[PDB]
Amino acid sequence: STVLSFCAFAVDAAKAYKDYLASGGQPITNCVKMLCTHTGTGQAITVTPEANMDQESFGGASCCLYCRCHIDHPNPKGFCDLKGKYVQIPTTCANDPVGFTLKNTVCTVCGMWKGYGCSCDQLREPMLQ
Amino acid sequence: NSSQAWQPGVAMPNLYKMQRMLLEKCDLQNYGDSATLPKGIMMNVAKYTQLCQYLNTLTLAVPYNMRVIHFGAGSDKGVAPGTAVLRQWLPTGTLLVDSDLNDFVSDADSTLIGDCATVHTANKWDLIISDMYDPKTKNVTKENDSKEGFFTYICGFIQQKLALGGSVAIKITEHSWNADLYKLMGHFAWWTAFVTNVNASSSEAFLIGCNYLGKPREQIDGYVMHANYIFWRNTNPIQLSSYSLFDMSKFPLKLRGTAVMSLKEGQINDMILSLLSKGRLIIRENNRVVISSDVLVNN
RNA sequence: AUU
Ligand SMILES: Nc1ncnc2c1ncn2[C@@H]1O[C@H](CSCC[C@H](N)C(=O)O)[C@@H](O)[C@H]1O
Ligand SMILES: [Cl-]
Ligand SMILES: [Cl-]
Ligand code: NA
Ligand code: NA
Ligand SMILES: [Zn+2]
Ligand SMILES: [Zn+2]
Repeated sequence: STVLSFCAFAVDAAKAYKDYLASGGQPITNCVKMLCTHTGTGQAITVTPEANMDQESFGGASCCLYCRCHIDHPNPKGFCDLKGKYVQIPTTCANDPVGFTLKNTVCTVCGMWKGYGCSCDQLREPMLQ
Repeated sequence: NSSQAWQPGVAMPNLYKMQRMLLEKCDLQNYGDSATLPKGIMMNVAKYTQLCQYLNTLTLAVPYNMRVIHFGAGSDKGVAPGTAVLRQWLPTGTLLVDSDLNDFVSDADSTLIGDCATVHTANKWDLIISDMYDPKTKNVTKENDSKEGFFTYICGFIQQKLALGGSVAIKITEHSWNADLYKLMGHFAWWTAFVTNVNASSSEAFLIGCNYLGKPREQIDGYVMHANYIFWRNTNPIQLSSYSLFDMSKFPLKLRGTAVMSLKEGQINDMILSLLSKGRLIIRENNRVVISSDVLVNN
């Protein structure tokens, strides 16, 4: 009742990390990068590494701020969308996988990251034979 | 030699297993040396990738809903690189449980923290992987005798919780070894000591037992077999190589859908032993997988 | 043994 009211105003990992990077703090290290062909689908979160030529595949749990800090996940069930799966991160952002998974969202339609693969908002292509 | 550089690693030739060598120091020509790992890849991701690449060439039983348990899955980094590789290698849906003495973040379905001696399970497993290594072994060395810490637990776990047809990959070193574990290799249809090419500068090897028969097909003296292992490492320098890490196209373990049967001990004739030996049969019940970690209660 |  009053314990959950206090937590929803105090402990906020997402903000504390974004502000920690804003200060200039070193991003979380030891994210587990996997060996893969780099000829995958390029989707955001997958049951197996699916990195394309423009991405790196990492073990999901090692890239989850909540898993890495040993704190509860921000949802009722406490379910993790990364743990047990593989996250594809653009090579240009592979230096901070945790920061990338927090600041971006997965397209519920194509399954690509918003602004890093998802082309659901581009104009309609002329039909091809 | 040369052609070994493109393999994931080197398996102990069978002739070494038939010798009667006296134990002595393991002295590697390239001790300590490091291999060139691909950019941003951890040593244990490379090591487990080569272990799995070699396991792909064996007759592993691979049923649906396969059960794998990984001991010594943690690291000073607080993550589980080996577990991430096992989950990549194993078919999707495979139950993967990992464990370590220290807390860590894992991709396994379940993680148990504490001494492996505190781990219980009423279920049988299809594959047991162990990277356990006692820090005590290194810091303070001593006469190279058989070690009895977590190795006594693994020997017991293999004899009671490994399904017939199941396989194991247990990490050993010059000083981290157990005579009873070598004796148990004689309870598999086949076994070897496998050295990853990325860690060939270390006395480390994985003792691989392929297709558990639940009884000795060969009487093995563990003290002599470890001396044979050291003789092989001392007379066959393995070149450090990361070459096999660059081709991951045939990496995933093929889902063979190996049959699982709950046969009794009185229904294990020579016909069944033959199927277990080719990785065509798993013998255990298929009950709900239940695991636990004992908690020491005190004020 | 966690290059
Ligand atoms: N008795 C015991 N029970 C459980 N874990 C043990 C143990 N003795 C040693 N270990 C564990 O063995 C591990 C060796 S380092 C393991 C590295 C890990 N496989 C990786 O993927 O990087 C250590 O984490 C240590 O905690
Ligand atoms: Cl050498
Ligand atoms: Cl001991
Ligand atoms: Na997989
Ligand atoms: Na090494
Ligand atoms: Zn998480
Ligand atoms: Zn989209």
